[PDB]
Amino acid sequence: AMLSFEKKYRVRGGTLIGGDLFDFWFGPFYVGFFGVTTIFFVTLGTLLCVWGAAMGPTWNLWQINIAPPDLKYGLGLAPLREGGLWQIITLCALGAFGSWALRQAEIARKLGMGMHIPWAYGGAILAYTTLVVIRPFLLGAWGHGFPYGIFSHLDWVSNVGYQYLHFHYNPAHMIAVTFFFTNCLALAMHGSLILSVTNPPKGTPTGTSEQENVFFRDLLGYSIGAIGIHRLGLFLAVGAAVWSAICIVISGPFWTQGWPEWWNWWLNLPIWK
Amino acid sequence: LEYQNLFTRVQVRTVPEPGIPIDESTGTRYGTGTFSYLAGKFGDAQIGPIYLGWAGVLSLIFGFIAIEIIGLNMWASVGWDPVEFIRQLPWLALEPPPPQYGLRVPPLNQGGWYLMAGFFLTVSIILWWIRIYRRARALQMGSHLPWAFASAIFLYSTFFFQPLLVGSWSEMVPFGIFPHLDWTSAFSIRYGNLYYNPFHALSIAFLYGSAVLFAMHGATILAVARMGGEREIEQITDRGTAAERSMLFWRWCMGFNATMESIHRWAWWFAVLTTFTGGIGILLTGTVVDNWYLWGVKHGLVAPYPAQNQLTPEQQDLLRGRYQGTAPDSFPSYVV
Amino acid sequence: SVPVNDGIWAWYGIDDDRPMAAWSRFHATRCVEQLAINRARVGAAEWALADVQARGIVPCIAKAAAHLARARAELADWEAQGHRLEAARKVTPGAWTTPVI
Amino acid sequence: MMEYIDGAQIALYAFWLFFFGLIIYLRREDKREGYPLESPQGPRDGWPKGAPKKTYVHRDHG
Amino acid sequence: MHRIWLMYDPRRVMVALVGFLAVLALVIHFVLLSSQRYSWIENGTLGADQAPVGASAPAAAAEMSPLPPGR
Amino acid sequence: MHRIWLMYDPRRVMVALVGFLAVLALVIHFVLLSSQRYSWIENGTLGADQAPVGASAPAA
Amino acid sequence: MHRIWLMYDPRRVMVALVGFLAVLALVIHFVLLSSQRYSWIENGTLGADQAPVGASAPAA
Amino acid sequence: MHRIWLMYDPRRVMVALVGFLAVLALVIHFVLLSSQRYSWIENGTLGADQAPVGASAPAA
Amino acid sequence: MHRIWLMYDPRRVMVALVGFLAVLALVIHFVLLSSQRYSWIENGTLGADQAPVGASAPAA
Amino acid sequence: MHRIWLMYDPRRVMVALVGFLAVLALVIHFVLLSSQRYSWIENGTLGADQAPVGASAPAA
Amino acid sequence: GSSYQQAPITNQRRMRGIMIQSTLWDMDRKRSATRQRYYPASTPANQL
Amino acid sequence: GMTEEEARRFHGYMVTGTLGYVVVASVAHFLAWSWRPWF
Amino acid sequence: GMTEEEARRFHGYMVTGTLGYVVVASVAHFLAWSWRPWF
Amino acid sequence: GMTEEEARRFHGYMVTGTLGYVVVASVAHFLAWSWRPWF
Amino acid sequence: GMTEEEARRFHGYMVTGTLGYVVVASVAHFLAWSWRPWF
Amino acid sequence: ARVITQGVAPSNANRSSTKQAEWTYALMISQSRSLGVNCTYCHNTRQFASWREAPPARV
Ligand SMILES: CCCCCCCCCCCCCC(=O)OC[C@H](COP(=O)(O)OCC(O)COP(=O)(O)OC[C@@H](COC(=O)CCCCCCCCCCCCC)OC(=O)CCCCCCCCCCCCC)OC(=O)CCCCCCCCCCCCC
Ligand SMILES: CCCCCCCCCCCCCC(=O)OC[C@H](COP(=O)(O)OCC(O)COP(=O)(O)OC[C@@H](COC(=O)CCCCCCCCCCCCC)OC(=O)CCCCCCCCCCCCC)OC(=O)CCCCCCCCCCCCC
Ligand code: BCL
Ligand SMILES: CC[C@H]1c2cc3[nH]c4c(c3C)C(=O)[C@H](C(=O)OC)c4c3nc(cc4[nH]c(cc(n2)[C@@H]1C)c(C(C)=O)c4C)[C@@H](C)[C@@H]3CCC(=O)OC/C=C(\C)CCC[C@H](C)CCC[C@H](C)CCCC(C)C
Ligand SMILES: *[C@H]1O[C@H](CO)[C@@H](O[C@@H]2O[C@@H](C)[C@H](O)[C@@H](O)[C@H]2O)[C@H](O)[C@@H]1O[C@H]1O[C@H](C(=O)O)[C@@H](O[C@H]2O[C@H](CO)[C@@H](O)[C@H](O)[C@H]2NC(C)=O)[C@H](OC(C)=O)[C@H]1OC(C)=O
Ligand SMILES: COC(C)(C)C/C=C/C(C)=C/C=C/C(C=O)=C/C=C/C(C)=C/C=C/C=C(C)/C=C/C=C(\C)CC/C=C(C)/C=C/C=C(\C)C(=O)O
Ligand SMILES: COC(C)(C)C/C=C/C(C)=C/C=C/C(C=O)=C/C=C/C(C)=C/C=C/C=C(C)/C=C/C=C(\C)CC/C=C(C)/C=C/C=C(\C)C(=O)O
Ligand SMILES: COC(C)(C)C/C=C/C(C)=C/C=C/C(C=O)=C/C=C/C(C)=C/C=C/C=C(C)/C=C/C=C(\C)CC/C=C(C)/C=C/C=C(\C)C(=O)O
Ligand SMILES: COC(C)(C)C/C=C/C(C)=C/C=C/C(C)=C/C=C/C(C)=C/C=C\C=C(C)\C=C\C=C(C)\C=C\C=C(C)\C=C\CC(C)(C)OC
Ligand SMILES: CCCCCCCCCCCCO[C@@H]1O[C@H](CO)[C@@H](O[C@H]2O[C@H](CO)[C@@H](O)[C@H](O)[C@H]2O)[C@H](O)[C@H]1O
Ligand SMILES: CCCCCCCCCCCCO[C@@H]1O[C@H](CO)[C@@H](O[C@H]2O[C@H](CO)[C@@H](O)[C@H](O)[C@H]2O)[C@H](O)[C@H]1O
Ligand SMILES: CCCCCCCCCCCCO[C@@H]1O[C@H](CO)[C@@H](O[C@H]2O[C@H](CO)[C@@H](O)[C@H](O)[C@H]2O)[C@H](O)[C@H]1O
Ligand SMILES: [Fe+3]
Repeated sequence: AMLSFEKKYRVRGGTLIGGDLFDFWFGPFYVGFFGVTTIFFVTLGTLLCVWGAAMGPTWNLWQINIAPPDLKYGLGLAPLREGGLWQIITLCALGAFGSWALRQAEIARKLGMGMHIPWAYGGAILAYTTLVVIRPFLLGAWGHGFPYGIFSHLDWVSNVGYQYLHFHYNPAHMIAVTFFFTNCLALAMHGSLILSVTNPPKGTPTGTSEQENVFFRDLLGYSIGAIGIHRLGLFLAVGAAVWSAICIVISGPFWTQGWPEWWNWWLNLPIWK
Repeated sequence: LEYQNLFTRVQVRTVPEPGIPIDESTGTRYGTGTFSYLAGKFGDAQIGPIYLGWAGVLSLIFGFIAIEIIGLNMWASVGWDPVEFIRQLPWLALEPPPPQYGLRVPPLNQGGWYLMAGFFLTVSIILWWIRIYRRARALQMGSHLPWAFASAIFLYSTFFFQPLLVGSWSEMVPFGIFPHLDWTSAFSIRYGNLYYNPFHALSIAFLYGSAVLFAMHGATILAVARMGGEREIEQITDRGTAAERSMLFWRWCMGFNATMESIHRWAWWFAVLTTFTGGIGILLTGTVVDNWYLWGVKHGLVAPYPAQNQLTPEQQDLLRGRYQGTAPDSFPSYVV
Repeated sequence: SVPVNDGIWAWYGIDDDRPMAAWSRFHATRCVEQLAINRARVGAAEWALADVQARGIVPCIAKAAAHLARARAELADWEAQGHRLEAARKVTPGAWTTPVI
Repeated sequence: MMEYIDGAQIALYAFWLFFFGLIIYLRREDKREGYPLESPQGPRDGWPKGAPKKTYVHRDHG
Repeated sequence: MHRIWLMYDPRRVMVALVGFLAVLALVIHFVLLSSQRYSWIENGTLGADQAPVGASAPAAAAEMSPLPPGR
Repeated sequence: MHRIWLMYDPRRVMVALVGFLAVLALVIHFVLLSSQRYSWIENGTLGADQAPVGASAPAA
Repeated sequence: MHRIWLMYDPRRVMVALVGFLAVLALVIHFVLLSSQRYSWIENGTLGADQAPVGASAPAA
Repeated sequence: MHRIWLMYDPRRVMVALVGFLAVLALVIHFVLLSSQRYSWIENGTLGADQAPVGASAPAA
Repeated sequence: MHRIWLMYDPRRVMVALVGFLAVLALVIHFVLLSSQRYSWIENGTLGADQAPVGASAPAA
Repeated sequence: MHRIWLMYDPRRVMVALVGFLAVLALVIHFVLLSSQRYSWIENGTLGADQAPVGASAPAA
Repeated sequence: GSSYQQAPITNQRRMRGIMIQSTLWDMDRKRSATRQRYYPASTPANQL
Repeated sequence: GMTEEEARRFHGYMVTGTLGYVVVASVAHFLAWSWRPWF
Repeated sequence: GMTEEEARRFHGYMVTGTLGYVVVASVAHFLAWSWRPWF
Repeated sequence: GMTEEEARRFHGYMVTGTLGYVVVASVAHFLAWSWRPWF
Repeated sequence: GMTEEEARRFHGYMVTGTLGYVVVASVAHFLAWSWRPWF
Repeated sequence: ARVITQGVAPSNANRSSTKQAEWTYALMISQSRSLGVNCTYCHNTRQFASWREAPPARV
């Protein structure tokens, strides 16, 4: 099925790889070559996750836990029942996420859109790749990755934080948190403003960009304007993921002590040492 | 190399700066518009006049006194040393009352200033809500913004009501940059790991989803801004190809889409539910559940790991400690 | 602030719009580029004035006349640079065979 | 005296019923444009059925 | 002196004044209520010769304890 | 004195006054209910000679 | 010297002046109230002979 | 010398000066108040010979 | 040498100069105030032989 | 040589140079000040034989 | 404790933050900042 | 906005409302005082 | 804006109300002082 | 804005206001001095 | 901005105001040095 | 030094303050630094209270 205006947009062309070969739709979905590789990796990864659940102690969704190998295996593939399965699933994940971003690029090219969406998603892929590839590689063992399990990965997050005694004191983490919180505030204001001009109280005329601009300017003192708020929301949301990648990659590979004692440089500035 | 719409090379300026359109009574616009070249390169250029009214003026007076009490207590805590006030600033705190007072008024140095600063801050936040609500009505807009702000205030108020429900002001959040993070960590320790609080988990999902949505929506509108997609009100009232292409991108990508209007409803709810589910999770903590990991064991959240140690029965009696009591109020000699 | 045309490179002292009486290849290149642009900019400004006079909208006629005068003043500034570089080009041995202006 | 049922669990299912209600409402709002769908078997509505297309009152003059 | 009301709008000055006076009044009552000598809600019935004097020490009470019992 | 209602719209002032009185009353009740002497929901039936009194000067 | 009011708008100067004095008065009262010698709400009734001084007891 | 006031608007300079002197004066007072020797609110009634002095020669 | 003021706006230079000297002066004073030897507010009355000296080589 | 001042603006290069020297000089002073050997504000009065020296090679 | 004995004023911390001994004071050993950690000695004038 | 006679009519009710409120509050305070005096 | 006549009228009430308020506060301090002197 | 004879009139009030304030503060200090000297 | 006469006039006040302030600060330091010398 | 409840619901048995958890946290940072180790040397930080999930070094 198609939207009432959709058919004239369903042209050939805009692919990166494969040409006409996969240039077709399946229901709502665009396929393409990277659609085919997406489904391959998604399917292989998901079934290996189900296999991980089957050989683990429970089918309880919250408790399934496919763990990485012991650190002793270093950068090798471990035995599959001893964490090698987590490694194969990680390759499927990297393939699925990369295929998704390239399929987004093919869709955007077909619609004559800018490449903003694929690159914005690249921010999230960077954080995932930091957690399971880059940081474990810098530490010299794949066993530093997080386990695949809805709550067991939260146990990993807890323990990694307390490896540095007081992870709130990590300076890149403070920035990352500030971006996440500021993003959520900005999203609530942008949503509210557009809705409040487009859905005014009954019997009021539809609002305008001028009213939105005036109100916003009483909130922050300055006008952000229409393109400015979308630049800001993109800067905040993607910057949050980039600073997250920074805050975790410096924890271990570069800083090994507790995070509170990193702040010793501030106490010893020569003006007040 | 293709123009990315991230930066504007050519701004234009109007010799007059726009004013406020209507309803000037019980309050008036302060200042007058001016232009910022830097703000005009990030986004729109006019730094404006501003509105307060009665509620806004009172909000600032209450909020100034709150901040003044916080800062003066911080500065008193380093003995008025202005070098240490800057050097140590993020470690400084205005700290809640001692626990044995419960809900009684505490001594002034021992949290009496804290409760006073917290009271004026709370009133200031409510008056600022009233300001925003009145201003939305005066511009003839929907009340979507004050209800979004009410959700944040709801979470904030749980840092009053949960200490009230457990019965002691000592459980309140200290005013201080690192101190309130010390409180945040210690709260999760006391109540047995907040990761297993399911309303905390929901709040995180909505916090992450807010970043997902603003990344997706921000990128989507910039990808069609070459076609006027950023003129969203016009695209909502008079759908152009920019709206059609952004609907088709997401439909062809993930199999379903929003509209140019309704994407802003998704945005609004994901932001609002972050702080609303958060507040509920706080209010349940210490009142209904006292150890969230054990609640997770009961309800089946906790993944099993092989035992790292095993206690003998006499170690189970030896290795129980005491709950923490009062600090020693004397300096013992050991001479006999 | 940075000048429009050398921009970021003005922080490092590259500044080819400055009034130059010696022969300099970099300033000559810049002046040939900026003359062509400013001649076209004057041509546009007087087309704009003619259009607004046809519409008869007095405050717009006033501004279009002010803009044209400003555009002429900027063109004269570049023609002054062109001539003083032309004088130097004739005598400095390494200089271009083609005139600057 | 119910051992398994506790207030945190009761609250959580209260939220789930609201949340699944909210997703339905948002998916109704998402269909005010482009629906009903074209198909070789005639029009299709998806589920839930969409809310009707809005008409917007313009500012009378200015 | 009445020309001060030409220079400032009384309708705005009256709001700022009521704000200042309310915050000042509330500050002083909360300050006194936190003092030993003037915590009148608990000790107002004491005669002037047996209200506390000199209780200026910063840690009049223990900083660290459990919460009061749940009963 | 009535001319204050020409300067200030009474439909605003009435709402502001009602709100102020509501919050003030709620604060004072809450302060009293938290106190030892006036926690009337638990100790209201005590006679005045039995109600708590806060300490004293330790004047020997 | 009144020509300073031609140079500066008195309407802004009085707001700045009153704002400055209020904050300065508040700071000084808070500094004194934080001190041992001048915490007047607890120790105001002490005579000057028995008010605190910032020195240790004699004979070291 | 007065032509310096043709280079700069004295309305901007005189505000900048008052701002500088006000903050500088506050800083100096609080630097003194927080010292031992000049903690005049607690110890101002001490005579100059009684007032504290920082530690001196390093050895017995 | 006065041709330098044709090359630069002297009012821009004076602003940049005066701001530089102000910051530099403050930085030096706070460095010294934080030192042991030159903590003059606490120990300025000590004679030059009594004032602190940083640790030497051991030369044991 | 001098034709370099046709290729570059003198007015502009001088600001870049003067800013660079200011930054370089301050960095070198602060690196020395935080050493042991050259913490001259504390130990500047020590003779050259008496000033600290970093730990030597001799070892078991 | 059955009752509270107030400490000497020179043993009372100015900073009421609970973790500051670990998060700051174990790394900060500036002399003036150290001296500010406790209230100074304070004596009735007729006892000097 | 109100006229002056419209304002002066409103003022009569406002004073009466205020007096009524203060009277009720006075009786409440006197009940409270007789139950448990604060001085 | 106001006329000077209007400003003079307002100033009369403003000064009177201010001094009236200060007089009421002076009595409240007389009562407080006789209850529990602070010097 | 201000006229010469508007500024001069304003200056008179500012002087007597400042002096009146400084007088009250001086009484306030000498009263505080008699109660508890700081030097 | 200013005329040369206005700059001339303002400069007389500014120099006198500055040196007056410095004279008052000189007496303040004289008083402070008499109370508690810093060298 | 204990502050964690050994049950799901709140009870009279544990009335520890969050300030007391801050105090134990201060103490534990001191112990961690004294050994040059982090919290996971003696705890599984999903439950600081747990002995079974913790290494034997906690004993
Ligand atoms: C954690 C907190 C935050 C968590 C945040 C999570 C947010 C999730 C929001 C998005 C969820 C809805 C996605 C969606 O609408 O897809 C379109 C599809 C079809 O409707 P249509 O698009 O309007 O019309 C097209 C269709 O009628 C004809 O199309 P066509 O002929 O071309 O293609 C064939 C058909 C076949 O139909 C299907 O295959 C539908 C299968 C849907 C399974 C997934 C449901 C997930 C529900 C999640 C909410 C919750 C369920 C409990 O159409 C298609 O092929 C459409 C393919 C759509 C693929 C969508 C995949 C989305 C997967 C999301 C997984 C999320 C996991 C969290 O819709 C549906 O089938 C019905 C969805 C109804 C809304 C969910 C409401 C649930 C309320 C509770 C149960 C109510 C019971 C009465
Ligand atoms: C539990 C945590 C609580 C914790 C406590 C949390 C409290 C939070 C309360 C937040 C309430 C927000 C409501 C709101 O914003 O409404 C919009 C309106 C501004 O809009 P406006 O357009 O400018 O308003 C003026 C007017 O044009 C409005 O006309 P409208 O046609 O829209 O109607 C709105 C009115 C309806 O009118 C009335 O209610 C007045 C009727 C008077 C009748 C008098 C009796 C005469 C006849 C006799 C028979 C009469 C027979 C009846 O209604 C409203 O919307 C406001 C209703 C009152 C709000 C009270 C707020 C306090 C609630 C306390 C709740 C405590 C808990 C139970 O502004 C307000 O209402 C202001 C609210 C009051 C704020 C006062 C300032 C607070 C200062 C605190 C200082 C405390 C220390 C001293
Ligand atoms: C060791 C630390 C604990 C922990 C302890 C807590 C605690 C404790 C809390 C949270 C809460 C939250 N945590 Mg958690 N959290 C941990 C790990 C995480 C991780 C992670 C990757 O590990 C993430 C992503 C999160 C994420 C989140 C958020 C979803 C949530 C806060 C929502 C919000 O918007 O707050 C920010 C928004 C606000 C605070 C609202 C403020 C609004 C007011 C009106 C603003 C007033 C400003 C005023 C006008 C001016 C002030 C002036 C100054 C006073 C001077 N936590 C671990 C397990 N977390 C909160 C929650 O809801 O829990 C259920 C909470 O209270
Ligand atoms: C939906 C959840 C998210 C959210 C939403 C949200 N927050 C909001 C809003 C919304 C929708 C607002 O509309 C509101 C706002 O105003 O936004 C600009 C606000 C707000 N969110 C804020 C902060 C904030 N939000 C946060 C979080 C979030 N907010 C969530 C992520 C956080 C975090 C993460 O911790 C913070 C810190 C504020 C910026 C703002 C509310 C401002 C407010 O209430 O201010 C009250 C006033 C004061 C504190 C006093 C300031 C005094 C100044 C020093 C000036 C003094 C001047 C003078 C001396 C006195 C006056 C004299 C008179 C004579 C004039
Ligand atoms: C000083 O006194 C305090 C308050 O008692 C002691 O701290 C106690 O012990 C800590 C475990 C706890 O943190 C704290 O809450 C408090 O309970 C502190 O250790 C010092 O103790 C010595 O003085 C005690 C005292 O209070 O006088 C004394 O206690 C004993 O004597 C008193 C008076 O006769 C009597 O009331 C107590 O019951 C009695 N307590 C006990 C346990 O016997 C301590 O003596 C002993 C044996 O504990 C003193 O401790 C030492 C080593 O000298
Ligand atoms: C920390 O300190 C702590 C512990 C907190 C201690 C300190 C506390 C402190 C500092 C307290 C301060 C209290 C205070 C200070 O001012 C308190 C001031 C209170 C006041 C002013 C109360 C006034 C009440 C007035 C009322 C109720 C009026 C009602 C009017 C009515 C019903 C009539 C409405 C009109 C009608 C019907 C006519 C319509 C006609 C129309 C339209 C027409 O005719 O057109
Ligand atoms: C702990 O101690 C630390 C803090 C560490 C120690 C350090 C302290 C420091 C650094 C202190 C510095 C203090 C300071 C520095 O200068 C203080 C300076 C104070 C000054 C100058 C005060 C001036 C007050 C003036 C007043 C009140 C004027 C009132 C005027 C009135 C009422 C009249 C208004 C006009 C009218 C009515 C006419 C309208 C006519 C019109 C319109 C017409 O005619 O048109
Ligand atoms: C750690 O170290 C630590 C401890 C911090 C220590 C280190 C401290 C350091 C580094 C200090 C540095 C201090 C310093 C410089 O740097 C200090 C420099 C100070 C200076 C320059 C002060 C100048 C004051 C000038 C004043 C007050 C002027 C008053 C003018 C008046 C009254 C008249 C106004 C005009 C009128 C009336 C005419 C209008 C007529 C008009 C319009 C007409 O006629 O038209
Ligand atoms: C001279 O002026 C100076 C220099 C001092 C001005 C400078 C000031 C500075 C530098 C201030 C710095 C402030 C900082 C850094 C503040 C940091 C604040 C942070 C990070 C706060 C974080 C969280 C705080 C929270 C969540 C607090 C919540 C408190 C609440 C909800 C309290 C409510 C209290 C109530 C309602 C009290 C009611 C009164 C009673 C109970 C008695 O009656 C009802
Ligand atoms: C107590 C108050 C605490 C308030 C804390 C406030 C902290 C504010 C810190 C702001 C830091 C900004 O720092 C800036 O971050 C952005 C994040 O996108 C980085 O930018 C980075 O991400 C963007 C995407 O967004 C990429 O396109 C870019 O290539 C990359 O460098 C900038 O390189 C860095 O300069
Ligand atoms: C009146 C509000 C303040 C009450 C304060 C407590 C009682 C003390 C004041 C008792 C006298 C009544 O208050 C007195 O009212 C008269 C008018 O009636 C005011 O008179 C004011 O307005 C009138 C017109 O109405 C003007 O002509 C007059 O020049 C002006 O001063 C006085 O300024 C005030 O002093
Ligand atoms: C508290 C710190 C600040 C205190 C500042 C005051 C210090 C005390 C000495 C003031 C002495 C005034 O002495 C002198 O006054 C006259 C008054 O016309 C000023 O005279 C100035 O104004 C007059 C008239 O407007 C002009 O004609 C003249 O050209 C100009 O110099 C002088 O510039 C000043 O030198
Ligand atoms: Fe948008």
